[PDB]
Amino acid sequence: GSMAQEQTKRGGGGGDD
Amino acid sequence: IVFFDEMDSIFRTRGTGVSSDVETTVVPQLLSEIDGVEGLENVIVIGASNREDMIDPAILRPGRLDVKIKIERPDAEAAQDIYSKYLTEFLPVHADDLAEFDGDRSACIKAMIEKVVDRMYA
Repeated sequence: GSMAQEQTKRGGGGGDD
Repeated sequence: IVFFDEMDSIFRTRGTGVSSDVETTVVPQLLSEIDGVEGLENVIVIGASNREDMIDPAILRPGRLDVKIKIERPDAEAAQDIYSKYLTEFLPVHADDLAEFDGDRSACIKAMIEKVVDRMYA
């Protein structure tokens, strides 16, 4: 019986032009 | 004007709440935005609450929530005005009910409001 708050973990992403 | 509807449970009573602990971070931010090191000039904060005791004391002190307006349950005198705010002279009025007032709709409505108030506050 408790509430949680989320911390995100960014994932790598790369594009060309 | 920034209107915080349902201010009674707004962000917490600080240091309370078993299920949620977001208060310790949300309340200080609001407390620092208003009457902080740099203060607002022409911004009015208005809050509506049903439980005054459930708002954190640090925000209720003067300088953040200055004017405290209390609304009370209406008495007979206020009830008459409240009824007059709805029972306007434009409603379809029964002819038999206007018979004893000779068509004076306003006086008939006033007497009906008086009778209703007397019945309700008997």
